[PDB]
Amino acid sequence: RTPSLPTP
Amino acid sequence: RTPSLPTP
Amino acid sequence: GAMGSMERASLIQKAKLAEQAERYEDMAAFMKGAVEKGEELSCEERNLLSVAYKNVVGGQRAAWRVLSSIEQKSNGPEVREYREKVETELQGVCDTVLGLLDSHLIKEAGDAESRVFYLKMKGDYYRYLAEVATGDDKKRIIDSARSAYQEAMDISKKEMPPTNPIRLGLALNFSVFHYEIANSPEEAISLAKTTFDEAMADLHTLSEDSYKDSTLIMQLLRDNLTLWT
Amino acid sequence: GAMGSMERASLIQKAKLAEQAERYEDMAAFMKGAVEKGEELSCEERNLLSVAYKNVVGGQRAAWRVLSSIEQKSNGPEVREYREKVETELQGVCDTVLGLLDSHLIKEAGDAESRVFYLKMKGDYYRYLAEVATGDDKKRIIDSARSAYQEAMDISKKEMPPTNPIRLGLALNFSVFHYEIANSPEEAISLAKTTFDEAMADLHTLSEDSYKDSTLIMQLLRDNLTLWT
Ligand SMILES: *Cc1ccc(S(=O)(=O)N2C[C@H](O)Cc3ccccc32)cc1Br
Ligand SMILES: *Cc1ccc(S(=O)(=O)N2C[C@H](O)Cc3ccccc32)cc1Br
Repeated sequence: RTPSLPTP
Repeated sequence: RTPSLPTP
Repeated sequence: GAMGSMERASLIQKAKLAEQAERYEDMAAFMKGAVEKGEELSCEERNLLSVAYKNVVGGQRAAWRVLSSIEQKSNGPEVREYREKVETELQGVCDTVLGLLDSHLIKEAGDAESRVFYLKMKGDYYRYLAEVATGDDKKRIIDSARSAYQEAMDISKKEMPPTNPIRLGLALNFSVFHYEIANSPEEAISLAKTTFDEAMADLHTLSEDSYKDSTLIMQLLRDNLTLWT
Repeated sequence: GAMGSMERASLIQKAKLAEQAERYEDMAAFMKGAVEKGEELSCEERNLLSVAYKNVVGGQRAAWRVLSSIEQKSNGPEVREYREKVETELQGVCDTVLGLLDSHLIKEAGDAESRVFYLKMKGDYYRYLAEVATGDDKKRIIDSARSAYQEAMDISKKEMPPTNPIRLGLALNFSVFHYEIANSPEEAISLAKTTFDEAMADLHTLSEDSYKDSTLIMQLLRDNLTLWT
């Protein structure tokens, strides 16, 4: 499953 | 704070 | 919401505290409370909302995949029952957020920064529903995600420079949508490439801090393109 | 408990699933349900109970410390309010576990393995209450932790070899109690040293797998002794 925008 | 038994 | 009796400023301060304590369920409840006060959200407050719910749904999505994977590998009812439970709770969180966006966050968002940010969220949360959806209901969910993303893309293209982090994050997630949900890997790739290229041509205009922000997301685009090609 | 209508075997299977999904709140609720069926717990089931609640309270303890630390460093009411909220919820979880131990886990535990395991838990959960307690209430909480630990030590000394992982974990945590709660660093050190030494003299009797288990905990003892001396 490809990374979407992470949550920093 | 010193480590107690961890939860594996 | 039990948050009705608490000050907006206090809910915001408690949301910041909850972030620090890594208490994302509380953070979400606090930011829900804040939204329900009815005032528009600042930039910083929009981010608190985003971080709170992304953490909550991320945990649920991860739990869902583990269980769904066990369910498949076992081709007794407990795995399915429990996966349905997690799924229902995930859907509840998605519906909560979408409820907030629709009542009345999006319609009160006049500025491009605010509207694209919320429309992007709308796409993301329909996308999460689409991840667990089965059959024709799925088609409509998918169309709702695409329509929300598309509207946000159209605004960001008219109103924001190509290096804008929100425009870039939007394009990143919309591309993920194309790749993982819409079965359009070529659309995914084209969008990621085009977005990356136009941002790179505009990096020369940025300060050191804006450059750092933009390039961070540009790297995430390149990583996906590498994986996809 | 809403778990009354679910089979014991299903609650146990769902607890295992929840562990895999890293859903420790669910895991705790499932194991609570299982305990409330009234049957004694196996070894494996005791561990599921322990892991579920240790994860839940560990998150709360960590959140508590962050907030309490912010509270101190700021010598508005929101930090105190929210720390009290987290604290109350932690106390609720501790009281739940202690309620389970007292009704009727401990009193039905005939074997040394089961009784020491539950008495150890009792000590741990009074210790967590003591961590957040203020004044004279604290003294009684502290005495309850010590009395529970002490009874477990007396049984484990009569009934278990010095390399028994439960005896070792007990001694580890009791030592932590002495160091961090009871203001007896010398008692802490003596116990850790003595426990370590007697286990080491008995390692020769163990199989390769028992040796690996014992030495793992022996290392945790040595790490504390290094920190404390
Ligand atoms: C969807 C989305 C895009 C951009 C941001 S952000 O506030 O610009 N931001 C800060 C930094 O520029 C990079 C970054 C990475 C991850 C999350 C947020 C940011 C927020 C959001 Br939501
Ligand atoms: C308090 C306590 C002590 C020992 C165990 S255990 O089931 O023996 N165990 C397995 C292994 O021997 C080491 C270990 C490390 C961490 C947690 C459990 C274990 C359980 C418990 Br609770």
